[PDB]
Amino acid sequence: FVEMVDNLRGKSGQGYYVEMTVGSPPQTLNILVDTGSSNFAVGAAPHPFLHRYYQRQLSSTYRDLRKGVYVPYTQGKWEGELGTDLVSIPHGPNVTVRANIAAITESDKFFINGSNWEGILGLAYAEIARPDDSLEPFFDSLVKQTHVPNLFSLQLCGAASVGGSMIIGGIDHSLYTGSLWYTPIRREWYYEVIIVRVEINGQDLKMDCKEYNYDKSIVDSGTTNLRLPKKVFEAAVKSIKAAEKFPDGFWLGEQLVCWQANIFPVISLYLMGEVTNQSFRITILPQQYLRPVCYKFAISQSSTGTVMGAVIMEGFYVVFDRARKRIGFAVSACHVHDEFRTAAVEGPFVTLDMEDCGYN
Ligand SMILES: CN1C(=O)C[C@@](C)(CCc2ccccc2)N=C1N
Repeated sequence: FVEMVDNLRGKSGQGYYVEMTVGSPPQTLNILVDTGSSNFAVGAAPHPFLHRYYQRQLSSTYRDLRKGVYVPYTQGKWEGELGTDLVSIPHGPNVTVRANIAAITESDKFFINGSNWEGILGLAYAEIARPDDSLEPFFDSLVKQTHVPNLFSLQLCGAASVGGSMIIGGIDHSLYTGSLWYTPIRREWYYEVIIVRVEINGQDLKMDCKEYNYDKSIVDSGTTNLRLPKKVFEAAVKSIKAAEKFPDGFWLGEQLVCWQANIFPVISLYLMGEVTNQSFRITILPQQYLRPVCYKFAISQSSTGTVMGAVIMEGFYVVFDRARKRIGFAVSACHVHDEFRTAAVEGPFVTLDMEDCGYN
């Protein structure tokens, strides 16, 4: 799939985007790749931060759905008008599908000033689509209208500019080393998974595993940080500082920390495996959670559950195997390492009562 290799670009902190075309004749747009939502939504009016925007009036294949959507978040919000149109991915499979598109007509704290993308491709499931689950997500339309196999994979490489690969409909073995290990998608809404154990520096947190997934744990290409429930976060900071100059605000991501150009440990998440009582672990390095910015501590707290963002994903090739309701992780070919260590994916381990780790 050398076709699709290196089809992702971006800037540090501003997400990964893929080029797409919309409409007839095709309009080129850069589109944020987001496994944490399910709407395909594109700027459709000259907001001054945008390099480009969807112009429905130019498209002979546009169809108005005559319904608007209001989409607020914790930070920003956007509003738009729903329609369908023909959509392609030039450095993707060789097909053209009719898909839902939200023409964004008004937004606040959503688009990034200085960024080079103009829309968002929500790759998760219909259940969290707005305004509701009848609004078929793009990838569902893609698979339903073509012979493209029902899976995609992401290699996020993070270098100011970043690159990566989104292999649509398959897997490229050049993008990873060692073996793929799979964890069950617990429910098709977000890409939800279950953390059964957490280690730092090899020693374990010894918390009720339910604390790792309150009230969910997801895989999200649209988040930068590893985001942990507060309880989990504090223990992780304790263990990590243990492995100095520790201003409290820094851990709270309230301030920045500057060193000059090992006292930080590896971090292992054990994920629910495919077989009863079997799990595996993925291990990241400080090079994943210390983000060159004066590095920012890229582990943060949340109230939405655990989120495995780019801090987790830049260490791994991640396979979103929707056909088999599962997500695979393998050591990424592009991840940043030493001559001493690497990120790791290892198994099998024996972990009992894994179902109990899921909040409900
Ligand atoms: C974490 N997350 C959101 O808060 C909602 C969205 C839709 C925001 C995507 C976004 C927007 C601007 C910059 C980065 C990511 N997707 C997410 N995955």
